[PDB]
Parts: sequence; C-alpha cells; structure tokens
Amino acid sequence: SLQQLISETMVRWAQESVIEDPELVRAMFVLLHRQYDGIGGLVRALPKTYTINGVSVEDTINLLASLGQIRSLLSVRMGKEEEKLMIRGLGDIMNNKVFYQHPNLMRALGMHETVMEVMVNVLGGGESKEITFPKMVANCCRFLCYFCRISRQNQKAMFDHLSYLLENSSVGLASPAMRGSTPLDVAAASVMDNNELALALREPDLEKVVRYLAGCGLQSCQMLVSKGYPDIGWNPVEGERYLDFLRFAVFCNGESVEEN
Amino acid sequence: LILLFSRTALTEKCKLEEDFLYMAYADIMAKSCHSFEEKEMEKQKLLYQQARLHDRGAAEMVLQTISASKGETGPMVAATLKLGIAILNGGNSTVQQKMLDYLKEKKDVGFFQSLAGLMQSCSVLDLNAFERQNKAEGLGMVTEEGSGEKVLQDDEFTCDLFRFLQLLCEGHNSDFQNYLR
Amino acid sequence: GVEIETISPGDGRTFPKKGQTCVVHYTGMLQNGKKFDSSRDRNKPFKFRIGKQEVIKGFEEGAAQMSLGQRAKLTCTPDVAYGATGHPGVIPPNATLIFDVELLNLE
Amino acid sequence: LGVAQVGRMNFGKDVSTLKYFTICGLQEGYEPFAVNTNRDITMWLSKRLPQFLQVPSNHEHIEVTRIDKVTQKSFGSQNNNTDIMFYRLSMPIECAXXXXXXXXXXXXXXXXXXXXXXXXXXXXDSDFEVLMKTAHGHLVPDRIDKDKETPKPEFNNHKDYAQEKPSRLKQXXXXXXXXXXXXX
Amino acid sequence: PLSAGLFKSEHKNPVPQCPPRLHVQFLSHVLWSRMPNQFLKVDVSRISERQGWLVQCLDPLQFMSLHIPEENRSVDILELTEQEELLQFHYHTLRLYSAVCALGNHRVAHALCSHVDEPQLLYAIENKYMPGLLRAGYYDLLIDIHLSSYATARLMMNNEFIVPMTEETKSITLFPDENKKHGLPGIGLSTSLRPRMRFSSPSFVSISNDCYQYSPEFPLDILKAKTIQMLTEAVKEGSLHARDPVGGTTEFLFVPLIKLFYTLLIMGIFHNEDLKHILQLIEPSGLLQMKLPEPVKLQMCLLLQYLCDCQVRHRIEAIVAFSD
Amino acid sequence: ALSKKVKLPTIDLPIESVSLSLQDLIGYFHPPDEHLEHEDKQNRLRALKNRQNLFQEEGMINLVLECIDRLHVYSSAAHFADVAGREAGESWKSILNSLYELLAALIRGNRKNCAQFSGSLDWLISRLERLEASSGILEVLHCVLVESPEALNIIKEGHIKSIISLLDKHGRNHKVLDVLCSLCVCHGVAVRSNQHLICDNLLPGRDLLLQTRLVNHVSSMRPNIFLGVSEGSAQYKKWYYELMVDHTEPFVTAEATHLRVGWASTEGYSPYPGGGEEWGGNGVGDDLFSYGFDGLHLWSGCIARTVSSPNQHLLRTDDVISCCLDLSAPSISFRINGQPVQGMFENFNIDGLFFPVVSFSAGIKVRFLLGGRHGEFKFLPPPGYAACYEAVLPKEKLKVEHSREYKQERTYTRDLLGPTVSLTQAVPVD
Repeated sequence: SLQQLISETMVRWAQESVIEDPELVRAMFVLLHRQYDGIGGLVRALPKTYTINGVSVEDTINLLASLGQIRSLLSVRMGKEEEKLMIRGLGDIMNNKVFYQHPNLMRALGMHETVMEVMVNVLGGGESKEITFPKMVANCCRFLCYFCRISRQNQKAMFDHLSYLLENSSVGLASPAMRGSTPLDVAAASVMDNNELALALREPDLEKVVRYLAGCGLQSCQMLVSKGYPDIGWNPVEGERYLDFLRFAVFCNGESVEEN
Repeated sequence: LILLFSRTALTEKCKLEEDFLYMAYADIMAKSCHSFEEKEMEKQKLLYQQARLHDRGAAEMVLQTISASKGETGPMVAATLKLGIAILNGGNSTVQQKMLDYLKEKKDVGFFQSLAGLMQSCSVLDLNAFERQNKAEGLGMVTEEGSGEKVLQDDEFTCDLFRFLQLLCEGHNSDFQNYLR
Repeated sequence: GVEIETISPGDGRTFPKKGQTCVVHYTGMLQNGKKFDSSRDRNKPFKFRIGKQEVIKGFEEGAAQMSLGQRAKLTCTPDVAYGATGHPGVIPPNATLIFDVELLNLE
Repeated sequence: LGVAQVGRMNFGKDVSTLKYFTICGLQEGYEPFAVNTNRDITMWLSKRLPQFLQVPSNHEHIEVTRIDKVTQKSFGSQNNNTDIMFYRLSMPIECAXXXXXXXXXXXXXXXXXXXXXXXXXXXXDSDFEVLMKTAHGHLVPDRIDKDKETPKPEFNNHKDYAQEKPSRLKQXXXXXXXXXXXXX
Repeated sequence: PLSAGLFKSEHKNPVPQCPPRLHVQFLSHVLWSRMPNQFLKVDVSRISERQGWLVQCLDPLQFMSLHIPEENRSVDILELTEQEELLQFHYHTLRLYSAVCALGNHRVAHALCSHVDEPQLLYAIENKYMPGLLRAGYYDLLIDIHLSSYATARLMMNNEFIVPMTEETKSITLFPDENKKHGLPGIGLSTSLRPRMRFSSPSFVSISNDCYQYSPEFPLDILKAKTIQMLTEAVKEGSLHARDPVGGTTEFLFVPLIKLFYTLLIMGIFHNEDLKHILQLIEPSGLLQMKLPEPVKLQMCLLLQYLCDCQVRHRIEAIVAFSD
Repeated sequence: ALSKKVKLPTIDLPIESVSLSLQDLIGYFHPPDEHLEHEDKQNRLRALKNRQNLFQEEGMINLVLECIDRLHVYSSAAHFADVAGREAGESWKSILNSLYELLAALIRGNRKNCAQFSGSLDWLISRLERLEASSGILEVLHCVLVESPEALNIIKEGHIKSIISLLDKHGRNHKVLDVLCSLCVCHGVAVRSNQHLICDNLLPGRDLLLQTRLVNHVSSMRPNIFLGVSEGSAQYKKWYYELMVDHTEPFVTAEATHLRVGWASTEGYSPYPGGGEEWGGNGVGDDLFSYGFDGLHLWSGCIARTVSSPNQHLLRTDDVISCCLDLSAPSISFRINGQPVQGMFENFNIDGLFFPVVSFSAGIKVRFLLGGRHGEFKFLPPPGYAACYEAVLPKEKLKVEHSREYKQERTYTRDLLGPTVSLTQAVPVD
C-alpha cells in the first residue's frame, strides 16, 4: 500500500502549490515514476544481483570491504598515503579467492570501471610534463591486466575502455621499470587471443597507433637525452612497444587477421 | 514538469547530460498519445491527447532539447524526437505554427545548426563492417550485435529524425517550408 | 616526574602489580583547566594493563602508586606525557597534563 | 522597576489566570503575547555588573583614534559633564609558573608598590582616566628592554591611574578600598 | 621585548606594531542578561529541627557556555541569540569543524570529538531554546564525526544485492502478499551481504593507537530513543502550528531532526518494533499530511526513496529464495 | 616615472579618469540579479562569460596584477600624498579597492581563469597582510579557491599558516573560516593534507577559536545574617558556625559536584554582592567578595590553592566542618573534623556585611549547625567566637534566602524586583 500514498502525496503537493528549488520537484517526480513503473527497479537491479553460497561468506565480505575502501579512497584526492592504501586494497582484492571463483561478480560490481576511474585521475593533470604516482598507475594497470586475463567476457568489457587508454598510452614507456603494468600492455592483454575482438577492432585507433610509432621513430626521448644517452635520431623503446601492440592486434591464435 | 525540463534544457552548459529523468518521462509522454465515426472519434481523441500536453509547453520544450544538443547523437535526442513525433502525429497545424512562432520570436541558430549536425552523422551502411561481422560469424558462433549488427547505427533514430522533419512540413505549410530553406 | 595528590582515600591496601589490568574512571584536563579528555562522558570505564606500554608513562606510573577506590590528581610532565611534539591536533607541544583518576576495580 | 519595587508580568498562555482579558481584549480581536507558545519566554533583564565593551564610533563624549616612529592610540572628548573612565586593552598578558613580577617606572626610575605576585594569571592592561575638557592622555606600546607600555598623560594628572588588572567588574570613584586577600 | 610580542603568535619580532585586535575597551553599562528557564529547585526542610538547618538538592541541571579566551570570560550558550557576531562566528566554526572531517577522515574526527565533547552534542540536539543556526551546526557535526562514514559506506553498496544460500535465507519464500495483507517496508529478514560496522573508542591517554581506522565510538541506543522522542514531540508541536518552533522557524526545527533520523535509518538501526513505531508515526490512514516546507519535503522524498529501496531488496531476496 | 626616482612632475596621472574607468568596468561585470527572468538571467550569464573570456585572452589580468604591484609599494595615503600629490594620495585606497573588486569580478564565475592564473597565488597570500586591502585579497582568494580544484594543489603549509596568523591578528572574521572550508573540500572531494594542516595548526592551542564546555548549575544558600564592623556599635567581631552533610555523590552526571562553604562579603552596605553575575558555575571563592573551602583547596577569586590538613579529603558524607570568623586582626578560618586547617585569607577588605554561605551543584544534603533551637554544635567553639543564632538582631526573624534574588523554580508568578536600599541602617544628639 506504499505506492498508493506515495503517488497520492507526490501529486497532492504539486497540486497544492508551485514548487521552486527544482531538486525538490525532480526527486518528487523520480519517486512518482518509480512507484508507477515498479518493474523498472527489478529490471535495473536483477543484472546487479548475485548469489554465491552458504560457506564462502568471510572471503566475500573481506572483498566487499576492500572494494568499499577502494571507492572511499577514490572519493579523495590522490596523495602518498592514499596511493599506499589503494595499493594495499588492490593487493587484497587480487589475493582474494572469490576474484577467481566468481568472475561474473566483479563485472556485476563494476570493479574494472572503478579502477579505470581511479587511474584516470592519476593520468590526468598533464600529458607530457608529469607522470607522477607511477606505482599508482602500475598497480591499477596490472590489476586490469589480470582482471581481463582471467575471463572471456572481461576482455570484451575492457575493450570498451580500450579506446580511451590508447590516447594516453604514451605514458610509462622509455623506462625498463614496468615491462608489465602499462596502459598499452593492458590494451594488448584485452585484445590478446580473441578473434572476435581482433575483428571488432576497427580503425579509429590503428592510425593513431601508427602516428605514435612515426612520432617515436622521428623523435628521441628527452628523458633519455637528459639521462645522458648519445641522442640517437630516433627512439627504439616506445616504437618497440607500439610494434608489440600492433603484433598483438594483427596476429591471433596463429593465423593472421586479414583485414587488420 | 514541463517547465523543469525546459529550464534544464535552457541552462547554459557544454554537453547535454544523460538526465535519466527526462529520458524516462519523454517516453511516457510520447506513448500517452495514440466505419466513419470509429475513425473520427479516434482522430479527435488524438488531437485531445496532443492538446493535453502541447498547450503546457512541450512544443517549445522539444525544440529547446533539440537545440541544447548542438549535434550529438545520443539517447536524449533519440527520445525527444520520438516525443516530437508523438506530439506532431498527423497534420497538427496548431503545433506546427506554435513551433514556427517560437523559432521566429527567439532568433536562435542553435536549433537549425543542431539539426544540420545531427543529419551529418546519422548512419551509413558500411560494407567493411558487414563483411567483417560475416567473417566473425563464420569463424565462431558470435552473438548478434543489437544495434543493427553494428553495420547500421541508429537506423530507428534516423527514421525518427526524418519523420520529424517531414511532420514539421506536413500538409502544405509553406511558411515553414520556406523557413527550413 | 609525575606526582599524585590524593582526593579521596581508597584504604591503601590493593596496589596495581605487573601482570594485571586496572579499570579506571578519569577526566583529564589541560593545565589551564580546559578539559581535553574524559571517560565519564562516554559512560564506559577505561581498562588497561600495567607495564605493557599502552598508556602514557605519566598515567601508568601514577596509577601504579594508587589503591582501589582511591581518587587522585595526577600531575604529569610534558616529557613523561607527550614530549616536545605533543598530540597532533589536541595537545600543544611542551604541555603539562592533569588527570582526575578514580580506580573502580583492580583485576 | 525602581528602588524596592516588586512586580509580575503575564504574557498570556494562562487564560484561566488572566483577569481582565474578558473585560477588554477578548472581543476587539486582541490576543495575548504568548498565546500560541509551547514554552515560556526567556525574560531578559538588565544586568548590574558593568563588564567591558569596545568603544563604539557612535558614542558621544568619548572618541578614540589610532595613529601609525611608534604606534599610538590617542583619545579625545567633547562634553560638559566630567567623570572617570576605566579604559582597558583587549588582549591580556599571561604569566607562566616562574615569572611573577611587575614594575612601574615613571619619568625617572622604578618607584611604586611591589606588585609581584602571580603564579599563573592573566593581567589586562588598563588606565582609569578622569575626563577633563581636553583629555589627550593615551597609551603607547614602547620598548627599552622588555614589554613596555607608556600611558602618556598630559596636564591635570593627579587622579589618573595606570596599571594591569584581571577580570574586575566595579563602577565607582575610589582610589583605594580595592578587594584583596593574602592566602597563608 | 614588547607588549604586542607577548600575547600574540610571533615573539622574535622586536618592532612594536599594533594589530587590529588591540582596541581600547571601556567599562560600559549597556548589557542585557538572560533569565534561565530552569532553576536548581532547592527545597529547605522548613521545619528547622533542633539538630540543624537542612537544605536539600537532588535533581541535576547542566548547561553549556562558550569561553572567550582573549577576554577570559564564560557566556551561556543561549545568550548568543541577541549577539549577531558571535552567533555567526560560532556557526561558521561548526561548519569548519564539519568540513575538516567531512569525508572518511578519522584522525581528525578523533580529535574533534574531544575538541567539542561527547555529551554536549546530545545536550545541544535535545535543547529547545537553541539559536537555530547552532542547532543545525551541532546536528551536522554529530552526523559527520560519527555516522557519516558508515552511512556512506552502507549507501555505496545499496544497489548491489549479494545474497547467500543459507537455510535462514531459505525462509522468506513467502514474502507475505496473499490472504489480504502486504507487509510493511523494512520489516522482515535481510540475509543480505552488507558492510559490517565497528567504531573505535576515542582515547588519548593510550600511546600508539593501532589504526583508528573506522570511527569514534558513540552510544546509539540513547541516540535513537532521543530521536524517536524528539520526533514525536516535533510532530505534536507542528500539528498545532504555534509561533515559536524549536530553533526559530520551522525548517530549523524539522530539517536537522529528519536528517538525523534518516541517516540513523540508513546506518542499520530501528529493528522491527522500532521501525514499526517509526512507520505508525507517518502512515496512519500524521507527517505527510501537514503543511511542511520545501527543505522538509525534500528530506521526506529521500525517506520514501529508502522505503522503496528496502522493498525492492526484499523482492529480490524473495526471488532468490524461490529460485533456489 | 614617479616611483623609479625623483623626476620632474610633468607626468600624466589620470587619477579621476582611472577611478571612473574602474567604476564603470566593475559594473560591466555585474552578475545578473536573482529577481530576474530565467531566460534573461541565462543570457546575461552567457554574455558576461564571453566578456570574461575575451578579457582574459588579452592578458590584462596580469596587467591589473602589475598595477596593484606598483601601487602596493607604498604604505598609506599619507605616504602616497607627499610623493604623488594630495588627490592621488587620498584616492590610492579607493583605487586599490576598485582594482581588487575588478580582479574578483573577472574571476567570479569562470573555471578557466582560476586555472590560468593560480600560479599567482604565491603573491596574493603574501600581500594578504597589507592591512588595508586584506578584505579584497581574501575575496579574490575565496573566489579562486571555490571554483578551481587545481589551485588547491599548490597551497602549501606556509600559506595555511599565513591565513591562520591573519585570523589571529585581525580578530574573529567569518570570512577566513569560509576560506578554510573551501580549502578543506573543493568539489565533492577532500584534501587530507590540507585537512590535517588545518586541524594541527588551527586548534591545538585552543586560544582560537571560541571554546565551549558543559558545566553544572550551582546555587548558594545563606541565612539572614549581616556583620558590619566600624567605630561605634560593634558585635564582638567574632562568629562561629558548624556544617555537616548527610548524603553526597562525587560525580552525579559528568563532573564533580561543586560543594563549597564559607563567608561572602557585600558591595558597600547593601545586599547583592559582586562576583559571577548570576546562574553560572561560580559559587563561593569564585570572586574577590567571597572566601570558601571545599576540603582540598582554599578558593578566593576563582583561584584555588591547596593546603595541608590531617587526612585531607573531599567533603564526603558525615563530615563536620567548623567556620570561625574574627574581623579586625585575624581572618576567616576553617577546622575540618575539629583539627584546624593550615591556611586562611589574612589581610582582606573588611568593607561590607559578611554572612555565611554554602554553594552546591546537585546531589547534596547539607545541615547548618548553630546553637539553641536551630541546632546543636558538634565541637567546642574557640574562646570568643559567637554564633549566628546570637548574631541575629534582637526581635527579628531568621530565614534563609538563596543568595541575592529569585533563584526559585517557579512559574510566571515570580515577584521580579528592582534595586533596593542599604537597610537604612548600614550616636546621640549633640
């Protein structure tokens, strides 16, 4: 009988008086539409529901606590201590067993999107002048790599965000400190060993990768010429990374993709 | 509610937000609308259902929502065009004239330039994507893509946009026929 | 450095020894009378062991000289309480402390 | 109320106790002052103890300026009736456990009462000046070797006082007879 | 070295300047005092027995007072109603106290707890003669230092319905809807994964606190009982539409109370019977029928939204129970 | 040309021209009124946004920065007058105020401008102590902080300390608190560094801001006794009375109960002695017109001093205290359980009508002890010291008011009183 009096009061207030403060009328109307549709909440929430078992409770509770901590640290600006807590939480989530026993749970909870919107805050600020918090970038990169690795559908999920990270994939390169965790490498991991995804990889970004490779083969790294390298007329590191990504995009399961 | 939607569309921004409220209410307001007496009673009740909401500001709200998108194909225009279809079903000369008077009394370009930007990026059948999906199907039992197999994107949106442009000129409204040119 | 000023005697028989836990009820306050802590507000006594290095020295060494049911005023020194750094946010550096302690039970 | 005058007020809420409401007020649309109230009124009053207040700009017969070398805060007045004031600085000087001494040095040397007793207190600087037709006596924070405040007076300086005082609320015209006590 | 260099922050500056705080204060007489609305109620024996003169005092009475340090003077909390400057300054001070610990930062909340008090918050939220702004500020501070962190932690996981397959979960298969009844929102059984709550005890005599990771401890039973009582009193007061709502106008009376009650309902209290009474506060067919202002109905909207969220969760749990 | 060195004053100083230009330019960026149509308000907002963008893309914000730089090299209107003329000296303040208002109006709403010029915050917070335009600098800092979160990334500990020192120097300003609130959070996101800096640098010392505490309600009780000594009629200058307790509770709700007893003076020869005004936490000993004792310390002028005594303890139940008072040479004394204390308040002002008085907060059962039908002494009074039942004037009743006024828990039926007289009595004919 709740819908009854809710629908009564919501329309009764508006019939009584015109309402300023548009947030009030917005909340009133969303409540009204929710009461009238009813099944909208069901069709929106049933994709996000999940059931596991009666025996694995403490593990998934620790997982949920770690995810809540991750979101809370996301809600705060990035610093040294915040980076440390994010790294520890990512470690706990990677070590949890539910992360393997139920890969659909992570997609239902949106862990990949949370980690991506954590990493974008670090990757923002600048483009070619600051890459601060490299450990913070690397932990998210390796977490995304493993998330897309232990699945078949998480690769399709990360293929959607693949378009974004290719614009700032120039970060983390020119340094043999992260041969793993890297945005280009998580792109390669998401596109790796899947004919359907290798095909669906159309060309809004292959020309971008080729332009990046050309810029790398035309310009050397200012970081390297500052470190004291002999200033060769080109860069063999970012170019090699781009070539590796292109190889992963073209070659799949032993048979070259014709169109790619 | 219509005034709230109109104010939200009139507030200066740089990108039309999602506005799940608007996306949910535009579809309800659109689905609200729609042997001689059996065809006349429904033709008059359709005019009554359209007058139930186009005298309250929906005719201008649709125009403002289209103008506040500056040519970005999204689920907001994809619903405001359906609302315009439902409000202009048939030769509704009164709604056509109201929209024309509004556009002439607020000399705004952001509506016509938005229409041009929308028409410039509606949809085209691409053969490469079609043969690519065919090869994917041949290689593996890949599930079908919802948006027209990813070869024709928002064909329903394109048909709705052009049906809106048609209903805006339906009958012989020469005033609007010249105002579009 | 910590001193004790008796407020109400507690028969001076049972004294805290190593390997026990004391239940105290205290209302700390700064030197200028500004109260900065209490255990009667939250209505829960403070339970703590002796010699486990968990409370301030000015509190533990002072409580180790009291008796059951004995009210005392423990005046501590900054070097025995917090040093030249104080407690970040609450206690300023080089601040003396005064605690109105009352022992309820000695376990 | 004046001297030895007692009374009682009734803002309403007690119609069984209001006597002459039905006689007048009940018919002409007149209402009690506290009829639609769930709790009593605060009943503010005039306090007796005259605490210190900052000098308002819209105050007659007392004006205070501020100049700035050295920094000074001069006084001024335009009035026909004279009295004695109790001017006092805002922020008081606090004394630690060890420090406890105060010396008043005139134009020559330090010759005054031995006011050196304060284990842990806060003395507020003050001067009690009598109001002449021209009163330009003021305070100057100066420096010789330590904290120095010079209450520079002018002509007719025989009943003006200058010292440091803690919280004290007494309005009268007395040189001595101040409250005191020595604890043994 | 100087007078100004003794009662200020800096001391190594031997130049005798004067800050704007240094202004002369004359002994003035324009001052009002506030007669308290409650006294100590001392009763003399009035018998004057041959063994002494008896005076008795049993009932307790407390009050809070600001302490202006540079004036070294105490002033009752309620006297700020007339003074505009101290009122606004203390309101902004409470806003700053809330802002320094707004998000899930607990190292600052553990300090702010002692910075104000434990029971002064209860006294301020219970007192009727509050200036309104200070009432709202104290309510917001009480929400922020204790309930805010866990409230947001429980609200973030409000759209994720993880449910185990326990035998206790296999008990809501009926979700009573037939035989001409519909149940009550929030009444029943959850068996749903939700983040546990735990609060650390604020203690500053203990060296090297482990983590103080979650929140300062606060008694919740007293708070919820006081909230129910004050909400009943508030609806009874608003039903008659007097001209002296608690804290000035009526929004100052309602909005903070409804906000405290709403965050309490979020954080996982008000078990079956308490929630039943809370329901019978508004449902009898009340609170939704009154003439409430816009900031009040804005919180009523969120209350009803949570009442619908709980029903959606119950429906999902019943669906899982049958699907088993 | 005037500030570089002493040059001939054939320079163009358009003082009034630039003042009028600034006054027009300030209104040129006036935000639209809230009492306006929504569409017109949005149009004015778009217009001023485009205006601000065009004014930024010419780099004149740095120009007005250079202007206020060149103007801040002076100290006051008197300093500027004898160098640039009387009119320029008297208009320097108004010109600087107008320049700061224009600088704030150029950035009231934009998000790009704050991002663009945030690098100049090192200068604003430094000049914040100019003592004449601090309000304008604080306005500019507030509008640049509330809009752009990137400006908060460069705020260091020195800037926060400077702001807190400004708050400590210029008094209680409600604007600095808003600045700190904006520094704590910018857009739904907090900065733990700035939060910790504020918490550690603002309120560890408690001198600022306004502190607060929850204290108990204390009251006092005194009989109808008055003692005035001078030349002429005297009353033996010697008095004594005992006091016992039945039940006592050390902490009733949250704090130790106030429980003191002693003798309080008066103002002149009238009632209403001076002290804590009324209805506070001040009993006896909390003022210079009363002297009390509570078992451990001697209270006089809200300052306690501990004194030695055999088995010194608080006034627990079944404790008998005896107060003696000699007027001229010695002073008030207390004897707990018979054995006297080792302290007393010698050399105190005898002006006034002294009287016995006892102050208590809550949870107390106190019994005055006199001689005769009023009570019975527990111990022997010292030689000479009389009692209050003999101090009462012949042929007058003796009762116990509280201390001064109507501190009675009563309804509106309270007999509120005004001032009183000095009893009209506090030598033969020649």
